Amino acid sequence: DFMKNGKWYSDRGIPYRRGYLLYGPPGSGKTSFIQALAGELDYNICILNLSENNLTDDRLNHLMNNMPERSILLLEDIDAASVTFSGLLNALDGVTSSEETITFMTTNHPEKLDAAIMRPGRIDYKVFVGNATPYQVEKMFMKFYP
Amino acid sequence: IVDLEIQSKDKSYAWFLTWMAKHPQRVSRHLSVRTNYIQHDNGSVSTKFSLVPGPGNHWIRYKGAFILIKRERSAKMSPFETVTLTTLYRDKHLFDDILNEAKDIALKTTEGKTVIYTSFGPEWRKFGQPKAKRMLPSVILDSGIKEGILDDVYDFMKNGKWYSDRGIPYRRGYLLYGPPGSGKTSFIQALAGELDYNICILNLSENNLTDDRLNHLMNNMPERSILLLEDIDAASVTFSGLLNALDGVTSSEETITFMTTNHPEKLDAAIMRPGRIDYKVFVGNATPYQVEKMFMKFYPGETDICKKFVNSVKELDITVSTAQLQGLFVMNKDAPHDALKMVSSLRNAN
Amino acid sequence: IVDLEIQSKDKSYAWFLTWMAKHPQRVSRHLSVRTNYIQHDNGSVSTKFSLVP
Ligand SMILES: Nc1ncnc2c1ncn2[C@@H]1O[C@H](COP(=O)(O)OP(=O)(O)OP(O)(O)=S)[C@@H](O)[C@H]1O
Ligand SMILES: Nc1ncnc2c1ncn2[C@@H]1O[C@H](COP(=O)(O)OP(=O)(O)OP(O)(O)=S)[C@@H](O)[C@H]1O
Repeated sequence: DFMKNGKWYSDRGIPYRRGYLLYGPPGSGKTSFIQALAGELDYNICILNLSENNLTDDRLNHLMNNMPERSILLLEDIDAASVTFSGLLNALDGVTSSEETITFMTTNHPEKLDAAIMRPGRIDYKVFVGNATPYQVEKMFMKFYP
Repeated sequence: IVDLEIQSKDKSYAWFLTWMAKHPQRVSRHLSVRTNYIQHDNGSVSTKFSLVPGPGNHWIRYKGAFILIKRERSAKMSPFETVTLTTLYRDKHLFDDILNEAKDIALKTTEGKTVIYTSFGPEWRKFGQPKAKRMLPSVILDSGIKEGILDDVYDFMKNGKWYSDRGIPYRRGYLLYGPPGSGKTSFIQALAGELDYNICILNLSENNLTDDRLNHLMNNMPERSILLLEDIDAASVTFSGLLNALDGVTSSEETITFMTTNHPEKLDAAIMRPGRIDYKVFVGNATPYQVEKMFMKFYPGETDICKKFVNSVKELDITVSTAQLQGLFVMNKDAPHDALKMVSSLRNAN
Repeated sequence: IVDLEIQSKDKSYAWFLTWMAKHPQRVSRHLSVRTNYIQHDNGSVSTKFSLVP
């Protein structure tokens, strides 16, 4: 729906940018699902590590603005947080924020994240990739033992 | 018998390069390649290229004048490093003409857009391609806030000499404090687009920033621009240096600055002085007026459905933000009934 | 038969540059460009330039 409705965002003056969050326990299939969705859309993942010390706010903004086309931004363990909190917030949703980009975030400790980062404008969709459930167990068994 | 000119690292430099590139009488003896992806809307996407001229000697027959051009880099280059352009001919009465045509090409691109400038050392530069204007009616705020701010800004811009005659610095500062996702920065964008000004975003938490660099940046801003300080409560810059820069001897003139916070309580009294922050506005959470007008914006014509939606929102008794409403309407795109059904989703936050 | 002088990074340096710039007998064989915005008060605003030597 987001990818198809391109002009609809512009006609109503919204930034054509969306962000997804997949929070859950470890080994729940989060990053695997990121890989699979990127493959399904034929997009290229642009992994980014914010805990990188040499990273700076200007470098961050340039990187998120000069991404290769047909790509998905990935921020594994966004709860880890030279980058600044305000700089990150403005980069995700702000004047310097880019356009026509999809970003995916993952955590095991969503409680650490504040309210501003979890704003709908920055994290539009949030999903709980929880532990295994009987449906998941059954379907995994069929996958491995058809 | 011949005359020449040099320029490097200047506003006209890129304008000049674009003007040379488009020109059909180019006799470029050295070429380059610029690869780019072409998007055929949602129909398809493919990759293409453009043979930008390379460094070396190039001839142009500009309306009866055989002009030679020379592009060369410094010893090295992608950190900033000087690149210069030269142009050779006897008569200069076509020189300014070429420069004006390059200006026109530059103006064409920045027609319905708002340029954004960023701080890189003691001077600014454009950040990325320009973005389309965020028209003010798209920005839904509480009653009278937008009108009051616009009236204040127009009064300030128009009354230029009045400040000087009475010995006041012709500089004004606005503050928009409120919860996240309340439309602050969106309103900044919209006002900048309405005035046709260019935002010069500045991050003070930047460690490499210094007081002298700060003063130079706020004094060498491009004209017809608005300074923006997102999250001024974040605070190598010094408190006294910032205070003097905003309102002090070294402070510039004929500038408009906008500040935003979610924690105005952190700010001290001196920074909130009227001379530095003349106007302060509370961009609070959504109110029934804002909810209604947002619904009309996203679902025009749906009046009764709006009435039921606002009644349900009131009955929910939640401190819903404007961005939450935008997200809900985006989920239920062109589906007012679905938005009414999912109205209960706003209550949850985690 | 001829005499000379040097100066660099001095109070008179910029003063000297301005004096050379205004002078009408300049035979400047090398030129530059200085772009600046001209404000016609509140009536209008436009961008112009000056070919500094
Ligand atoms: N839902 C799932 N579907 C398929 N394979 C899964 C799933 N969950 C776990 N796995 C397998 O177990 C591995 C661990 O899960 P991952 O998705 O790699 O990590 P994750 O904990 O889900 O998220 P992060 O970002 O790695 S903490 C995967 O690489 C798969 O081999
Ligand atoms: N009053 C509003 N009018 C229009 N759109 C709004 C409004 N409030 C929120 N939005 C939407 O939700 C997003 C979040 O609001 P923003 O204005 O970007 O952030 P803000 O929290 O208001 O201020 P900062 O500086 O980002 S903390 C906007 O980009 C719009 O898409």
